Amino acid sequence: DPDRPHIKHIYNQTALARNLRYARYGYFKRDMHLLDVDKLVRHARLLPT
Amino acid sequence: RWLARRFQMKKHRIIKRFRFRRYKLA
Amino acid sequence: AGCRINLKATNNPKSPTHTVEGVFEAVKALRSVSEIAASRGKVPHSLIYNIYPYLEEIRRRK
Amino acid sequence: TEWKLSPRDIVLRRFGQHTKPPGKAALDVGSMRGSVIPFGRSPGEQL
Amino acid sequence: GHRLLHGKREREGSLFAVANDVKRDERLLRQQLNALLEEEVPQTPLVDLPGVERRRDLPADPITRLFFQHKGDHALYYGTYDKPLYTPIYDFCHRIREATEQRKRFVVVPSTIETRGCARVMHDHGLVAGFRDFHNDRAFAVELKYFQGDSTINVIEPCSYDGRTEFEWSPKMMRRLLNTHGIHNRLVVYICRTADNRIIDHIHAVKENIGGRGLMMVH
Amino acid sequence: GGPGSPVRGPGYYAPPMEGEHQRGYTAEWRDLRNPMRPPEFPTPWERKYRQYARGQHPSYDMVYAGPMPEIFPMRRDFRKPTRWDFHDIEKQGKYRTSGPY
Amino acid sequence: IAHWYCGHKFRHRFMRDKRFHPSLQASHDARNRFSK
Amino acid sequence: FLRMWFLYGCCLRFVLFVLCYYMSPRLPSSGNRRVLYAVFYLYNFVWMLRCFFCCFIGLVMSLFIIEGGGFVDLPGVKYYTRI
Amino acid sequence: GLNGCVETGRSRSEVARDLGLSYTRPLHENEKKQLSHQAVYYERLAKFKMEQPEAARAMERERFVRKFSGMFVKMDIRSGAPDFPSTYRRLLGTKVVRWASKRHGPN
Amino acid sequence: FRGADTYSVKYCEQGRYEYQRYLMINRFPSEYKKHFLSFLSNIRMSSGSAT
Amino acid sequence: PWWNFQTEHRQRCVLMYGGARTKNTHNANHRVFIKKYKRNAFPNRTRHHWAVSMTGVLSQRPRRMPWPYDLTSLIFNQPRQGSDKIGYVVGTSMLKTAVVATNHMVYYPKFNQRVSRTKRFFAHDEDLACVEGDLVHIKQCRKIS
Amino acid sequence: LKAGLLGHYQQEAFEARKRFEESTTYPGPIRAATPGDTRFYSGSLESIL
RNA sequence: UAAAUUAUGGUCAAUUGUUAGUAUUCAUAUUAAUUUUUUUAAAUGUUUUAUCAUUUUAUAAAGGUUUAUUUUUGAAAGAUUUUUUGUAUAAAAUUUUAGGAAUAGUUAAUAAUAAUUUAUAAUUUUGAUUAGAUUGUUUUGUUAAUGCUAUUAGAUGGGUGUGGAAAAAUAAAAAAAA
RNA sequence: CCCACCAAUUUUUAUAAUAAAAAUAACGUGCAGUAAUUAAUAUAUUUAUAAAAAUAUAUU
Ligand SMILES: [Mg+2]
Ligand SMILES: [Mg+2]
Ligand SMILES: [Mg+2]
Ligand SMILES: [Mg+2]
Ligand SMILES: [Mg+2]
Repeated sequence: DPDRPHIKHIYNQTALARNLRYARYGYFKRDMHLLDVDKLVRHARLLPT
Repeated sequence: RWLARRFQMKKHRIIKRFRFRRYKLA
Repeated sequence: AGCRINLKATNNPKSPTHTVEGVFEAVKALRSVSEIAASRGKVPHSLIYNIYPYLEEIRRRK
Repeated sequence: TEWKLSPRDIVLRRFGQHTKPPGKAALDVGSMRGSVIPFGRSPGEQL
Repeated sequence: GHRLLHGKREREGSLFAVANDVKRDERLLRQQLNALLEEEVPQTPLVDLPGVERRRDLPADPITRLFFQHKGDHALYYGTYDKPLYTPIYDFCHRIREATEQRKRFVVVPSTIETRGCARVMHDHGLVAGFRDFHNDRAFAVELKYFQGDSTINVIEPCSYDGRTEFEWSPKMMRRLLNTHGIHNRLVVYICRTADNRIIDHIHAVKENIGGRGLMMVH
Repeated sequence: GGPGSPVRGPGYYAPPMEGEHQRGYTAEWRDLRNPMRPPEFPTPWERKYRQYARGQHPSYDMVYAGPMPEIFPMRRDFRKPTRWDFHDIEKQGKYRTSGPY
Repeated sequence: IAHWYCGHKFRHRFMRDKRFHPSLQASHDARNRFSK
Repeated sequence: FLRMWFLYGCCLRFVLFVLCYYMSPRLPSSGNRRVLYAVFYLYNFVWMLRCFFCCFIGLVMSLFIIEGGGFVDLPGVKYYTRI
Repeated sequence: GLNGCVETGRSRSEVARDLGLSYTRPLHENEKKQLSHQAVYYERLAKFKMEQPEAARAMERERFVRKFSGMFVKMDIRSGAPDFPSTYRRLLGTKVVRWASKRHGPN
Repeated sequence: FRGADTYSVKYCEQGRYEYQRYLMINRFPSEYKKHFLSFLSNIRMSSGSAT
Repeated sequence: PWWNFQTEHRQRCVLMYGGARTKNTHNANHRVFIKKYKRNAFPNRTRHHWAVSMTGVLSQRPRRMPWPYDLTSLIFNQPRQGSDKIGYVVGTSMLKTAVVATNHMVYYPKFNQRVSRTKRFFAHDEDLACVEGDLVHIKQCRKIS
Repeated sequence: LKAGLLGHYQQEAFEARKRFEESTTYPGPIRAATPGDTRFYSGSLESIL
């Protein structure tokens, strides 16, 4: 949960575990039905207008 | 050349086998 | 002299014509000490001999 | 006047910044068959 | 009240006249400003010979001192040639080789300490006819030497063959360079900068029993 | 070599050094193999042996009085077990054979 | 190169030596690209 | 060095006969070359291989000694019985 | 107070202490709690020992008994090694199972 | 092999202890204290029967 | 003749133990690897063993060795190797403790180059003066923790 | 730390020391304080005796 | 755009065989090694004592260790006596695996030996922990080679708390109190 | 000169009801390069006992 993370340093820049690319709006479009719009606005990359 | 043509043929065969497997699963 | 031949890069390494052509090209590309000294403006003997007066030959004429 | 900047967005690369990373230049190291000696293995070459 | 002068540009007091740009060339502007500061009342002008700012910087050679004049601050920003990813010695060797393969008379090369030292060593050994604008602190022209058609310089190779690896030469290495392939080698010249910012060749290095960081070889 | 070894740098070529390390590696460190002069003494114990620090021996008229080299069949190793040889430690071991011959 | 070391072909040994290269970029690439 | 896989570094191998049959050599060579099936146990594991039977047909042999070969005529076998 | 004394080996903290200076960065609440709770715990322990004699005596006797009966009371090389699991990592697993890791710090 | 070789005359003409370069061997202050105390104790050792 | 350091080392070996280890160890012996697991099911989550592995610390090819000639040797006169160091504070989470990351030099003779590796140390500050980002000079001492 | 900048840092340190001496100077002698004791000594730990 | 200055009034070369040291055969190796026609030799009772006792007789169990293991010391030496006599242990660098990820009797502080406390603790993608392999630091082989390829420095928690020091229950050429 | 299946043995990884690759002079099916019968190639999609193509772009 980005607002209340149970771990420190959610993102990382390793070679095989990069998760920053997996935080853009395209991946959340799949679960947009269950999506929290405020969480999407505050925590997402390359959001459209 | 013919090496690349055989590579493409093997890839196409693998793809059609996978799609056949999917149809069998259906 | 010592000669080293490498024909791995060639399509057919087992080529006697390649061997002889390479050796002759290496020989052709060789300059003699007389030619080198003439081009540089130096005495040929003051290029391969360890005599202390030859030290003046590698300085600039002043 | 105003600076409405966000360090969190800058570090998290929001809006999709791009840096154009180097390619084969960093990766290539040459042949390591022998040791690195001055002037290379074949100093000078005539074609 | 203390303002830190960070960088060689700020230490040398670059005007930064170009708006919002610090890496722009300024030597031409400074030279023209010095020309303006010159006086056309007996007002003797200054000759075009390359000068030094301090009287103590005049060469110790009495003949060479005739070619240098003591100019207070107009001696700076000397030269006409401008600066022409890789080491300066690598660039110098590449330029010399690719111009002697084109049978040109002059090659403009960047004038660094090691570059001008190597040029002087090659001139001493007779591989270069002469120099133009040698006192310039940015670039200078090497005059190539030709005899009966073919060039005097046959092979010129920097020590950093890949342009990214430096080598330190011990006195044993210098003596091996002298007696390379079992013969006394005054033919092929290896040039190294000593620990005293002095550029010499392997003959002098083995004569005075020192070494240095190698720069290039030429024969 | 680090502990228990007096070798301080590679014999011929090394990665670039800075300051006093470069000065020592290029000029100041001892160099046994130098034939012109031995490693110099610290000042002022060097000016008084200026004339003795040149070359090895002044003769240059030496007549070799030892056994002749065996050209054929040119044996490679001579590890003879001895009984009264006190230089066996120096004799054992690989050594480069490069001389006048 | 001993044949028992690092597989059977020369490229395996070359890549294994490359993963110990002094340059960080080359070492990282040599140890991550095949796992990718 | 993928050859001599079943030698396990030793210059020779100690095997036991199980079967014997014939195989055609690679084209354009034609014939019926005799090859024998061999079994051996190394470090509590049984291994089965096929080796060319060039030994003379004399005594009734049950074990064989296997060395390396090199003849590229038979696809699949590279081990030869010592004479 | 930013420099140590090379002659005596004193650190910058010792130099500042001798000169009467004070180089202490602004402490956060957790750091203040760390520096302040020592006295509180000491007072609590002393009060407990002076207020409940039988319980404190029983606890001290049990602690002394376990300390005295411990298998490795002797102060040999193995006991004097600062990092037993790291130094004697050959014993881990096969003989000693107390530590599941041979490395805990930056050594 | 090396049947007859000679060395520089300086080796046999050198004086004693003329090759020792002055090197500064720095130590910890605690090591300095320990060594000074040990040397003082050895110097002050009494000449009873064995010293 | 001038004898290399190998001769002196052999002399020390002969003094300590009767004679020196000159037995012609058979370096040509065929080393073999007999697999015991599945094709990809090696019992480890980090590294998988599938051939003869190199052994030894200083016998690893390519060679890596310490390189004493660096900034620390240029600045300080170390009584012992690694006695004095210079680094940057990279953490003050522990009370009265400052974590310092320092640099040393590793030499690769095959490639003829040196690299700066990083090591972390638990330096001690008594009066809590160190702040993260401070360029500090640290020295060896007794065992504190 | 990079060792190639040692000469530049030495030059800057010399300039800073010279500026300090020229401007701040020395405002009178300061009485020498008796040095204390250092907890951090080299070697193994010593006995309490 | 400095313009051809003029007793050309000294030519007579070089070699005398003398030196500042990694030098390259594409391999068939007058390179190293294992492999065919079956290589031998030395042993096992330590001793002393005040007599069912006491005194003197201390790393080759080999295991499977890559941020690792490093140490003689209160005995002896040893002297016409202290009064024990007597600072041994700790650091830095270097550390394996085709298909790479989390680790944990945990870090620091402490009026706390034998921690009822405090902390936003420690390890690690600069490659950790677990698992596999392997006795760590110029010793072997080979080459023109800062390359490649070897190596028993034989080293450590429950068996007796004795002893200055456990290493103490196979051996390993060793003189142990006239 | 010359492609894929089928047939025919068999070999490795694997022992999971797995799965996959590969070696193979004469079969039966479909038609596959060599300026070559058709601008070529690539990606993606679709049909037929699973060969051949079709469809839609990108590149030259
Ligand atoms: Mg093998
Ligand atoms: Mg293990
Ligand atoms: Mg270590
Ligand atoms: Mg005693
Ligand atoms: Mg590791």
